[PDB]
Amino acid sequence: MAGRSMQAARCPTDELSLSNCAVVSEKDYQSGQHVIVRTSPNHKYIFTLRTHPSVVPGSVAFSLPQRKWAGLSIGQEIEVALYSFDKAKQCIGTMTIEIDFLQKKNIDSNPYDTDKMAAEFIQQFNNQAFSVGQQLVFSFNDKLFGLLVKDIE
Amino acid sequence: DAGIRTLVMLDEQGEQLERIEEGMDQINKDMKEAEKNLTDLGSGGFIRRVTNDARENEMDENLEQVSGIIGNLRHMALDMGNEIDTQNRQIDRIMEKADSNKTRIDEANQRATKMLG
Amino acid sequence: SADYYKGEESNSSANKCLLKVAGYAAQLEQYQKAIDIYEQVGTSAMDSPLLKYSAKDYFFKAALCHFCIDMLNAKLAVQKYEELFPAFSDSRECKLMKKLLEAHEEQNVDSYTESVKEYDSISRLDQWLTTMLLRIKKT
Amino acid sequence: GMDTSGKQAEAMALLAEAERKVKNSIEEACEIYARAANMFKMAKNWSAAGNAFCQAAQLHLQLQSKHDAATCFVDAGNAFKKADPQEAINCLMRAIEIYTDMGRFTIAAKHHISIAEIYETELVDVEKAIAHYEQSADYYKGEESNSSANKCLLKVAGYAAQLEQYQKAIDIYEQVGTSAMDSPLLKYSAKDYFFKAALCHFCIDMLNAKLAVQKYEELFPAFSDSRECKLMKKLLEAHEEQNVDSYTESVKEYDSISRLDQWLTTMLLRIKKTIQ
Amino acid sequence: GMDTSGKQAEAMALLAEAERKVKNSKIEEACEIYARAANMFKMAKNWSAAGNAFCQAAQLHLQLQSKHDAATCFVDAGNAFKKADPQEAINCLMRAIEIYTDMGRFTIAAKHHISIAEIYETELVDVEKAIAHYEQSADYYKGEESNSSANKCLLKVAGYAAQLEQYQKAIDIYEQVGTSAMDSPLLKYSAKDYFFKAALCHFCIDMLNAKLAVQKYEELFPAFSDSRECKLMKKLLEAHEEQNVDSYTESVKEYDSISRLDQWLTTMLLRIKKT
Amino acid sequence: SKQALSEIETRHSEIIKLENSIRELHDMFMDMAMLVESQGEMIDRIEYNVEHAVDYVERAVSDTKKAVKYQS
Amino acid sequence: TRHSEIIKLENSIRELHDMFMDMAMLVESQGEMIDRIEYNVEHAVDYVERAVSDTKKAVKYQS
Repeated sequence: MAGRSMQAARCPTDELSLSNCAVVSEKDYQSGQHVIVRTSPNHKYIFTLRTHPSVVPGSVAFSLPQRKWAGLSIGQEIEVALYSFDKAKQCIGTMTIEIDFLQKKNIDSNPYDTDKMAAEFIQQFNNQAFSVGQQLVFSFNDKLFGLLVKDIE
Repeated sequence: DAGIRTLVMLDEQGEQLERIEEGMDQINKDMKEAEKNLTDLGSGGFIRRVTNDARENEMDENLEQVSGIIGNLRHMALDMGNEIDTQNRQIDRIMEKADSNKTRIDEANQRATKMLG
Repeated sequence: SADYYKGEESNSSANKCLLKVAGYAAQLEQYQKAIDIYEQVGTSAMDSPLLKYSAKDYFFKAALCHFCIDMLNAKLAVQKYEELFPAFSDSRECKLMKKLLEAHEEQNVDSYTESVKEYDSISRLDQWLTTMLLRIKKT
Repeated sequence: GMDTSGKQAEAMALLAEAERKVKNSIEEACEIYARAANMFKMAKNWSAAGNAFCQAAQLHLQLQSKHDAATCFVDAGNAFKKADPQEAINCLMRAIEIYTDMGRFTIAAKHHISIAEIYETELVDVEKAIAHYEQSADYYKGEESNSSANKCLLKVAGYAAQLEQYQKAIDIYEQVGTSAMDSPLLKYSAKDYFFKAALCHFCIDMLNAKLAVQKYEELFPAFSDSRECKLMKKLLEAHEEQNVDSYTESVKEYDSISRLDQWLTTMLLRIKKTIQ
Repeated sequence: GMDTSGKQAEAMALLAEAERKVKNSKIEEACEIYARAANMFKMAKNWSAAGNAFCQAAQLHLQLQSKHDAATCFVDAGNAFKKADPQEAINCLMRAIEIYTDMGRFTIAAKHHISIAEIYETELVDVEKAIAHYEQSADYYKGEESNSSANKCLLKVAGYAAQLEQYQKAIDIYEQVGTSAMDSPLLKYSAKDYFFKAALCHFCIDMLNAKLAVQKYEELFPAFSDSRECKLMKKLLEAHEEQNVDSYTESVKEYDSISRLDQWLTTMLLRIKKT
Repeated sequence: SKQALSEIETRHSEIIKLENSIRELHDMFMDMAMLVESQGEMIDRIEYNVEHAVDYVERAVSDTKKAVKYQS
Repeated sequence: TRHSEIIKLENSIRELHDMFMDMAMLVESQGEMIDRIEYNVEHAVDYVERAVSDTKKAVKYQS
């Protein structure tokens, strides 16, 4: 609860990298738990935990979008403290997000149903931490998009 | 000018140090003799004319002088540095001599005190 | 004090004592004593590597003191001083007095004043040196 | 290591021997106490060595000795330097009193400097440090040691300007600059002192600073050519009109051309505080 | 070369005469003539036997009621053995140091400690023991407040720790020395080298925290930026962040073009770049 | 031209650093001169003390010689 | 030509800086040593003065 030292690790599975969930080992924590990762006195990032057997104990695995947003480094030392969301105040009502393709090789002009986009975003990221300005990768119609959180309500 | 003054002062200090060492040696010899008698009593270019370069000639002369001055100061600094190491060695030698002389006088005083009782 | 120091075999202080004596004496408008003491100090310090470079200043002082005697022998004195110490040519003092003599040869005070102003601007002058320069100007 | 335990045991045994010898009653007790304190110091237990040294010094003084007792007291103060500054300070004051009694100006000045250093580094006090530095400067001036006295006076003036009113700092800086003007080697640094004086004058008032810088320019002709005088003139002109932006621009330019001492920045900020 | 044979003959004759005299109050004369014989043998340039005879004379003096003469003879015997069996010199200097500390002479004791450490590390291969001697000398100097000697000992031990892969001790010592230099009005400029050395020590441990270390060095001492050491450090950081070989090679060539790098610095840089 | 003047400014960029380095050396020279002067005065004081000590030692030696000659 | 002169000047400045730091450390050490020797010689002269005064007074009292 007070916070424990941890070593940043590589994301174990690409599917969880797409899910943009903080992947940890079974012994470190339990799947679905919410944590705050302290990288410096001024750098605290709220993540959602998703345990996997392949993660070595004592290490916290991060995906590339997470490292980009938080400026993490493979093998970097951090602190992790368990936290519980205040659903009475912190429940998200609306999410206005800006989306920019991560890959420029396969940029397309195909139309996308934004309703299905929102539905899949909620389904994949239900009960997960999101903050203004956060960056992640979202898979829709098997296409990767770079989502940058703009406004929350 | 500061360099030159430093050099001359170092010279004077070295001579004075030699004088004091001689004095200490004389002190030691005389005190030893006195103690014994008492016991017995019992190619390139700095210019670039690209677009006339009328404001680059004076810089060259200043740079030339500075480069020459630094070259001379290199040897000058080496010469001034050479003396200090020798002075420090002489200082260590006088350290030893003074300690020895002090111990001798102390032991002589102790012997003088102990002879009566 | 200098005589006592020489009698005590204590060197490196008689030279400075004589230098200060000459500097003081030149104030009272007595040149022969100053010239003799300055040349003695210069010849004593010429062979010492530590003071050999500084000997140039002594020669310059002697030349300045000898300048007031007469220009005819002053040029010869400068030439003689240059002859015995060819490295003296490296010092800017030689060219400085050469330009001053060139200006004085035709009573051109403007050139001498410009040279003195430039020398002061590049480096500060001593009170004794400034006094001698003004006295030469009065000529 | 066994060294510490052995030295501790030897010190205890020697203390017991000296106590027994004095109880029977004389220099043997003093020597035993001194040796025990030396072993204590060897053991790295800086504490409790000062008591033994003080006992040895008192026993030695019991037979009218003053020199060995004074040296032992100085050594005890050195031992207490980090163990307990309170006792080191007391021992150093006692040594100063003894040396003044025997008329040792140099030793007294050295002890006055050491006490000021300890006060400024270990304890929290500047007025006491200033007084000790001034006393040491006076002693060394009496001993014709002008360099150290001038250094101490400059340090005191800097402390006063940093914390106290500037009249003492102005006086000390002006006197030091005037003295340096005659000194050939150190005449150049007089510019910095006059710069500090002008900057300090800036704090007192604008017109006073203008008059002071004009007087400095008149007294020292090359001060006109100095960059510091130009900066002070430009800064006074800008502050006369209540223009903070030009003040900041000049400060930044001066810092860029040459670094700062980390105190000139503080004085510049303090001056700018009242610009409004 | 008849001079060496003549000196040997004279020294052995003097030693034999000293032995005869001592065999025949007598202790003082025996010790004096034995010291003279040892001096003559030393002039004879037979270093091993000269040192043996000098140490024997020193022991005989120890037999007499005298301490300072005994310690002087011991240190001279140690110097004589310096060019002989190092163990005998080590033992003699250890006994001399013990006697000196018995009388409270810190300076000579620490000098002898440094001398024995130096002879052990230059001639023999065991440098770790010399580390202990250097640390003891540094502690003694700190007790005596000898800033110069203690600083030299700390720098030497930190350098040897860095050479021996003791990165943390070296970095701590360098940081402490640099902070001490910066606090004093003088020596603050040399602090840059200590920071650079300390940063190398840290960089060899890892590359991720090198950014934190360089940030600390920059903000703590902003003027450190002007030093080309910080420029080289950031260049090395950006070079090693990517698997590009040319970057660090051209960086080291550019830095070496100005001034030659020392052996320790060169080997440390090559080690860090390789790994 | 724009490129030519950009190059001229780039060339001038090093002048400031060189000037700072030279002023650093000048400050070092000024400090060293002060330390040399302090050492000189201290050595002169020590030499005066040594002259007094040797004079007193000579007087004491003369007195001891007189005492031993008369007593003996 | 510019590179050659610039690098020569940089090497000269570095060498001068190194030797100046060396002599600065040496001068600080020598100043500490001389500060020590002043006190040491003062103590020695005081002690010898005390001893010789004791000797003179004792011999005068005894004779």
